[PDB]
Amino acid sequence: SRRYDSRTTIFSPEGRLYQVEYAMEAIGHAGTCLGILANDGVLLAAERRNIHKLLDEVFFSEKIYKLNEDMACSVAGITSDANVLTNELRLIAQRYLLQYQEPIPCEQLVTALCDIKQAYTQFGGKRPFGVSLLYIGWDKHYGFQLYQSDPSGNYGGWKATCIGNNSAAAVSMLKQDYKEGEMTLKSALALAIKVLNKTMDVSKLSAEKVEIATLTRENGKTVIRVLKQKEVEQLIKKHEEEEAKAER
Amino acid sequence: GSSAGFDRHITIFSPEGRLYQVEYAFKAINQGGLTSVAVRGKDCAVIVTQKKVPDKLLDSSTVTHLFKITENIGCVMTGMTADSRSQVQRARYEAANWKYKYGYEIPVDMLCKRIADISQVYTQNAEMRPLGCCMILIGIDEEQGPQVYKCDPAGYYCGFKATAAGVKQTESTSFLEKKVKKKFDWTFEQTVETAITCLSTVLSIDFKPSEIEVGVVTVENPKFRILTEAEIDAHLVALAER
Amino acid sequence: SIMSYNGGAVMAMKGKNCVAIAADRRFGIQAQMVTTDFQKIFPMGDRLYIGLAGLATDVQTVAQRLKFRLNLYELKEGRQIKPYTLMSMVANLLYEKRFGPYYTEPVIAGLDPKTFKPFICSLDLIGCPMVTDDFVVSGTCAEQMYGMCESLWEPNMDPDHLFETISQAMLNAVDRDAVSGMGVIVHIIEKDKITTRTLKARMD
Amino acid sequence: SYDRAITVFSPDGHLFQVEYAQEAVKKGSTAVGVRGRDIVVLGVEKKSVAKLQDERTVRKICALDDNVCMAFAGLTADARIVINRARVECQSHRLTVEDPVTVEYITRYIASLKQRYTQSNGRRPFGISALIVGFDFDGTPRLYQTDPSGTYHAWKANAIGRGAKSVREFLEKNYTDEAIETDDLTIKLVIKALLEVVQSGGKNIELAVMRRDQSLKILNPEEIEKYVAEIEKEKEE
Amino acid sequence: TQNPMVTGTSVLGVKFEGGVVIAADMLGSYGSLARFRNISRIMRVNNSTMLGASGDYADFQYLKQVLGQMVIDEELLGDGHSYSPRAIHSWLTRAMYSRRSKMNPLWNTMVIGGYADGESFLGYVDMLGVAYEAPSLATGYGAYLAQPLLREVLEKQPVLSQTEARDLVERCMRVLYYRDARSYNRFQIATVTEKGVEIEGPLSTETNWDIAHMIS
Amino acid sequence: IGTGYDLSASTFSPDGRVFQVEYAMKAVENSSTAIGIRCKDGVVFGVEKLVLSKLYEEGSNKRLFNVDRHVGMAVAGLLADARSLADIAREEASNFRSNFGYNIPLKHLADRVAMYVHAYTLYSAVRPFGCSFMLGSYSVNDGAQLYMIDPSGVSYGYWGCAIGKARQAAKTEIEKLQMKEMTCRDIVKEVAKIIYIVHDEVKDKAFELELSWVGELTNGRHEIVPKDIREEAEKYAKESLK
Amino acid sequence: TTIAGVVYKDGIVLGADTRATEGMVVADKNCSKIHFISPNIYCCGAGTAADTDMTTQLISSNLELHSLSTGRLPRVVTANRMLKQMLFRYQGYIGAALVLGGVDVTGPHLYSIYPHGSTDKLPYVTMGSGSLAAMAVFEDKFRPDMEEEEAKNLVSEAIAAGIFNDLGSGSNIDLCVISKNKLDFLRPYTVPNKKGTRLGRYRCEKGTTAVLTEKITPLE
Amino acid sequence: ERGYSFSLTTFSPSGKLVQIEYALAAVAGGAPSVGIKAANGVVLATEKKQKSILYDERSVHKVEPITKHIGLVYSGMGPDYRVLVHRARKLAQQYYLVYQEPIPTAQLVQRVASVMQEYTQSGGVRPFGVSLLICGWNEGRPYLFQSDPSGAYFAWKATAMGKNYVNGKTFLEKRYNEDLELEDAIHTAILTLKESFEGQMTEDNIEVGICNEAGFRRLTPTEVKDYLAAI
Amino acid sequence: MEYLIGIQGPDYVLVASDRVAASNIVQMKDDHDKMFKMSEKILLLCVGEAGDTVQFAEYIQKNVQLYKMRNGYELSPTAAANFTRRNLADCLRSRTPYHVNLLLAGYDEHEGPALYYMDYLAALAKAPFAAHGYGAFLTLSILDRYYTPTISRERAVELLRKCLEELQKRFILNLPTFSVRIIDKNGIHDLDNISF
Ligand SMILES: [K+]
Repeated sequence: SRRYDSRTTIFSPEGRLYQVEYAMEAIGHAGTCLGILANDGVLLAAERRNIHKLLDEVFFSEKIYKLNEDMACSVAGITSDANVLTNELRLIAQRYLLQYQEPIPCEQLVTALCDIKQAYTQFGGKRPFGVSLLYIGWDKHYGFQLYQSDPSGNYGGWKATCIGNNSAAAVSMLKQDYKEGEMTLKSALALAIKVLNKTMDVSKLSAEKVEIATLTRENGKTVIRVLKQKEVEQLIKKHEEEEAKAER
Repeated sequence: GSSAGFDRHITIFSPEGRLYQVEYAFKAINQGGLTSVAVRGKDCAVIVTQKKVPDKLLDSSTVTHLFKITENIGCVMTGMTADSRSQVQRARYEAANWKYKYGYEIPVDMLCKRIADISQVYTQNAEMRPLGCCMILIGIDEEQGPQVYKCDPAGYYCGFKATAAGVKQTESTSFLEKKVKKKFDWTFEQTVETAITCLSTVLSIDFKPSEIEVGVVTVENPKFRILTEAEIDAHLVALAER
Repeated sequence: SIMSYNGGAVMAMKGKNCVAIAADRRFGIQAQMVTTDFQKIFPMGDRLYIGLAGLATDVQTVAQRLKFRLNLYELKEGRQIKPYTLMSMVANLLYEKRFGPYYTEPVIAGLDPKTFKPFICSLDLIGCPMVTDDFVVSGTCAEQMYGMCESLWEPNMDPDHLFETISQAMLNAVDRDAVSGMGVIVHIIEKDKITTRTLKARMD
Repeated sequence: SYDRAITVFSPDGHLFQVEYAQEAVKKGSTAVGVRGRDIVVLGVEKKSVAKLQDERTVRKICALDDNVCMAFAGLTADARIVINRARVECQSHRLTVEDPVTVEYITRYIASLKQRYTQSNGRRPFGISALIVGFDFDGTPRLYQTDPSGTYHAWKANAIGRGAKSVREFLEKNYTDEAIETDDLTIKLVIKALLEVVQSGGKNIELAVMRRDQSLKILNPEEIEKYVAEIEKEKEE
Repeated sequence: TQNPMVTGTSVLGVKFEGGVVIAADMLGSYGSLARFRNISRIMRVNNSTMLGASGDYADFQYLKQVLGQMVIDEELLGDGHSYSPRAIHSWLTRAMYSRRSKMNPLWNTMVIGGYADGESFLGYVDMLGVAYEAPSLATGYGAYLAQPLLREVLEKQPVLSQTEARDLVERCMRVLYYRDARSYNRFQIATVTEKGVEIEGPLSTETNWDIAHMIS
Repeated sequence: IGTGYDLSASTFSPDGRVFQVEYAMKAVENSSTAIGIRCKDGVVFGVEKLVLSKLYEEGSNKRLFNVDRHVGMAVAGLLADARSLADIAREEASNFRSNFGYNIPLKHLADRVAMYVHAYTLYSAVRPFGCSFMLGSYSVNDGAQLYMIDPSGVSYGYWGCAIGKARQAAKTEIEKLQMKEMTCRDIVKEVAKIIYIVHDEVKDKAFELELSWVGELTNGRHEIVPKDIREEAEKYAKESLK
Repeated sequence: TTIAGVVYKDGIVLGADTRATEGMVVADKNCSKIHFISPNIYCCGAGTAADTDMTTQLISSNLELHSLSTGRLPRVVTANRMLKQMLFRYQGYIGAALVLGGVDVTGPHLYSIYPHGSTDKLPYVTMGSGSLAAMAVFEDKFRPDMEEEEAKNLVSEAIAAGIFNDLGSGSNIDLCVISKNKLDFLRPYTVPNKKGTRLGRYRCEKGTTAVLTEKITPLE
Repeated sequence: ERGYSFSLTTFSPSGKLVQIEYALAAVAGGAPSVGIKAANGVVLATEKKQKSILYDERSVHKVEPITKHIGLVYSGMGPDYRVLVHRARKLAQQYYLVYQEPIPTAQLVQRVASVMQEYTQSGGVRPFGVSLLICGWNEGRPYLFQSDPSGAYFAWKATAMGKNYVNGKTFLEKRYNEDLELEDAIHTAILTLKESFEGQMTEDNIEVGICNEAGFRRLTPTEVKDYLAAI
Repeated sequence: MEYLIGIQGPDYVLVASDRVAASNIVQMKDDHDKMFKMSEKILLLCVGEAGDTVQFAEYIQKNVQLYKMRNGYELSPTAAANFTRRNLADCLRSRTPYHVNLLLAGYDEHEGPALYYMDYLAALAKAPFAAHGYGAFLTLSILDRYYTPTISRERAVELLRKCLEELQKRFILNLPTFSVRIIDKNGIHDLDNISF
């Protein structure tokens, strides 16, 4: 029925897709997730928005999703659409593994998921996936990578980016502070903690409110390890010492 | 009762979580102008409906709301007549398919749940309207005894000790509640007494036998039986003498 | 027959807190050796292996599809698969093609990733699991494998004797089979290590 | 399946969805293409100059085949879809017809795809305009564009996106037999066309070149800077 | 029907001056067994045409159902036009050809007889869709046994009266009962005229056995 | 009453009325009246078929269809939908005879066609039929049956019914009959009388009476009334109309 | 394969061997063939082992879902009807020969379901390769309304006759005693056969096998 | 017959799916439901305040078992709860047929959330108006989950949903700790229900279900009487 | 029956194939090329039933070239071999199976030389040397006798000529000319045809 149709997959008079833009506003109100590409690794740091102390947090992580042996992603936006997208990402990675018997290059997986999002903003009348993802990976072609995705199906290779609440301020700070090709894993972790300090202004950045996962290479095997509470506490305390030292 | 968008036209949520099309379907049940009363006892279930013949040219044998779902389950339908006949046809089909697939006769609660699931599908999708009719199924379960079940357009079903649906379901519900709270060990005679008494005291009619329909099931005779004019007249005379 | 096209030979054996899986390494076409290093045992976890024998193409297809399904399962559930669940997964995968079956009879040999209790099973080409406490064999010389295993297996063996028994069984079984052999590979899955070693077999 | 008619004729005979796709193209980054004697040059403006980005992943000039390459203005994701279908069609034509695709053939395929989306049920038109360049088998350079409406024409030089009219006027005033005499002159013509609209020189220019019997070459920033310096000396005099 | 189960034997038909007459015995044989001994194999399709069918009686029953329903719909329309015997023959030929093409033949060979517009119609159609018109038609073993007599009568005398045609059909069915293993003594005779379709039976044909004493 | 809730049969009004079905009924009450009366040995139909232009042939736009060898059908409303429903009823009777091997009871044909027309009172993708119709049959083992189906899809048996513009007047004059004791030869005469009474010669200038009965007189076959009997019935109706 | 079932005074005794074969060579010596259909219904399995396993699992899942929906103990007729309809649909290609038995609100019930969809309600049914011997023992000794122990001994004798007189059956006897109040899954009820004690010592000392290459892969 | 093929749930200009908000409003307007994860179990409690004595309390249940070790309770529209219960039973049976192992509670929650997501985006359908509390015991550990109408599932140690769900959550937050046994959890869940219950709460107007090593089971009215008397 | 052969050296893959295309007792072509260049460093030597071979080789070639154009980096010989195996195995049980016997030669910067063997059932096997056709029976014995892992390319050509001379001496079919190609880190190199 044309009367009840929401006309999701149509153009605006000024040539923009309202549904994609609205989903992007939704994402901009979502949890902050930033990733930094280092020389010896790549990390994802994500604000957890559900902090209520009656939560259990049984799983491996609440924001970081392991996509294959050599890749991981974060999410800003709607959680259920995130779940369907991450399942589709796992399916695509395993389909390449079955077809070619080698791990999928990161950009190919990003491109496939972005093509699906484009399909949802091109035809069918369905609302777009209000999920922006933040990929981290490694392949034998371009090494450590960090990728952003948008509901419109756009993607970009980033060396430091942030998606979610207070994303513009985090991007400005990253632009000021990121050192090209000279940032190690520990430097990237410190920068992530510093950026999350000025992004979670209201929450004061406890270690219970951030989820950090690093992707490094060890003995020819990729290891994706969620940072423990103890070592996130150590990172936060070190940043506090540095902030106090700045007063000196 | 807020409203935004097409929430009053298709089955989508109002800002308060209300589906207005379902409530309009309940109003459509009311639109039939008739009311039905069901009550179960120790070993029986009785459904009594209001039988109105607006025109003397109708064949009164063909104007009924008691429908025989299977050989052992009865049904009184209140609301839009075409929708009610669709729902009774569907109930017959589901019961027959249950017997074919599972080898034993469908329990009344199972049939009511299937019809309620179909109604839920109506109140979930946006292209079809809910049926503006209400079903009250009765039967004898092998273990649990007499069953009285009702399914409304919302997709809700529940078993009742005594229920009613139609233009005067609230007054009939209050009367049956007052009678139930006493718990005086209903028999078949007392069950038909209380059903007819509820219908008459709510409508203020004092029916002659041709203005109502009575359908009963019994533990002794699990067959669904639609009482004829003689039996209904006998029960009404029993009402009069008291 | 269709199973004798490319030969093949796999067995598994239980021990005390350790499990063994062995296979031949010959890939051939009805008479003609092509390679002497065919992989018939695949790693399905840290302490879980599956050994496919039968048609080489179906061996590879089943192994790769099972790795597909297992990787998706592990990612979704966040735990290493249990051997019994792996056996059920393989049974479902082989019964999906009940009327077009893959011509492989897998053997699964591993340890419980919480209890480290040894597990060995075998399945037919259409998905009939068979969990034994002593030994499971599959291949075109299954009769010789039965004979040697029955004459040799003793309960509650240490990894050394487990390796010795599975090695002697496989070697003397494949020596009496023309289309299976050309080297034997054995894995001894233990509590805290896997030791894979290659035997000195006849190459005729 | 969704079957609403997204693109329908409005009064006065306008297809509003196509016009809106063209408006989306107008807001895209400026892309310029020039056809020379023995070289074909494509250039795109980079408003996304942001320095925390991997330049490889936001390339707006893609090689459809060994002898065909294109640059787009408009939505990036629709451009990715059209590029992928164009590559698939190039390879299919090479299997079926044994020869490499001529530029006009893949241009016709892309235009037909865009037009089909203009007229088929339940999908919006591609909000991309293309610049399909390349060399034919006989060594004749070519340059086409495909607007969202599905019309394709051959151009000696053109611009799509924002500032298309300004760069088109510049090319009209500055495309002569002498301006494309050599490869460097064509490079400088495309860079000069972009400089009419880009905010700052060099850093906001992506420039790919294709010459006979050679694949597409992405000119590195140093080459762009040295060329821009050459235009600076030329403009001084 | 890839293989028949219960089969009807020869069905006859000869044109005459004023209509046609078709005769078929009342037997459905399961191979050698004479299982169903009083089944009618002649259909009155409408007031102007009739249909006698050899072969499978199940397929004949299905086709009888389809034709009867088609005639019922025709009558429902009530617009004067009605199916001629030629139209029934053509529809039957098309149906049987369609069924052979799908490799699911209707294992019947059928004789359509009719009388419309003062013209006598005798039509043939088999499981393979072979159709034609002749003054006399015989099916199965009737083609070898009965048809020679029909042809030798109709070649000398092209047009026969009702009584002559009936006598010739009776003689032919007597010969068939003599020399066909799948024949039955009881049979029906159906005639179309200006008056319509009339089915007479169960008729029995008289037999002579005086050569039994000769054989020794 | 509407303008926001009358756009689709898949929408309920705030008071539970499907306005599209009511508009279909509005359509059917703007058509010439067709009456049917049931007697001891059959049912006789009657139609005041208006002739819009005299260029038409006598018998154009018949409103007395013949849906099976023993079932008639009188229609009112949009004639395209009436013909479509006639074909649906014909197909239902044909399928019944093909599957179950005997003639469809009219009590079942009415139910099947009523459910078919009810299926069009639920969805926004279709519209309710703009025609209410009558079905009439007589079989020796089931007696004479007369049923009406309206756009909603309600089926009831009638001893006499009217559909069209002059439903009320036709029913008022039918009630004066004693059809339960009369025979077809007299019921046709009375049907002509009723049609000529309810017709208005000032608004709709000319009409031709179309009659048909099914009953014992016709061995269960539903046939158009013979020309001589129609002439006698019209003669009586004109003389009575004085 | 030998599977037997009997209706005794209070329920069902289902019996089965524990030998699975691939040709004339034994593959499993302790295979389980009395499958779990529901808490009150068990199915003995013959024919194609994969086919019977999968059909019993599918019907058990269907029946569990049905019981959850209805909130009642599953009925044996329901399992019979599902099994026979689904086997008929496959037109005998699912070679599941089954002996179905269970106790429900209507009492003990024993069914014999054949691959093509046929079902035979009988007081005692024997299926499998060694069905003839078990059926002979039944016809010789079965009497209606036996006690629990008598029926158990009868089914044990039937399965033993299947074991010792058929080459496709053996290696143990399993029983399942389904009654109104209790379920007994006896695995194994008897062990009429046992491999003899190995006389000689064939233990392979370490170093007997020659190793060409070696790789240790330490784990967590 | 063909249904609509366009999303009824779409992003508002504010950047928010208002249909999910209205479904959550329907959830917040339903009967209170509470869930408490004990150290050796988890309790699911909800009120069954029928609006007349005529309703048979044993006819319908709000705490429905899914497997032998998983149960769930809701707060919202009952018919949608029935649909999701049937779908969850189907998913559990499919998992059991595939893996021959009882479905992990987390996996079942994920699949139910996937169904909810489907109904959030699929054409011509409205989001479910129920939030579920899926309880289960597996891997030697109790579990408790909540799946909002959008299909987002949260692991919870104790939560309340329905009317006065914020006040019930504050109650639980004040009076929940790790070391609670199952009996303490049942007592605390009953108190949380009492915090918003209007009138005298009895055996038939609350429905309590537990799951432990023995599996999931609804508490019979006599057991609920015993627990209620303890207050 | 057609002939293929491959010899994997330390830094090359030498492949040879007969050039005879016979569709009767007569040879229709004497310069047939049964090697397909899938990429700058991959060769697919396809033999088998007619029609199937060219269609399957061109399908895999189209897909490998599409991967190169779509991604900017070529498929590794291992990845191309596994893709070919997946396609053949998927079509194994399809309505239109491909009856082709394959050799996939390639070079990779990291994996080094690679030679892959595929039968018509799609059974992949990496081998130091491989062959197809009835000539494999006569030539693989010589390959076993004389091949060493550190064989030079000139000695590899000599060994291949020994194999071809064995075919000319003790094989019934007349295969006079063989194509010879070597895949080194520089790409696919055409060597002179070995004729007789
Ligand atoms: K609706």
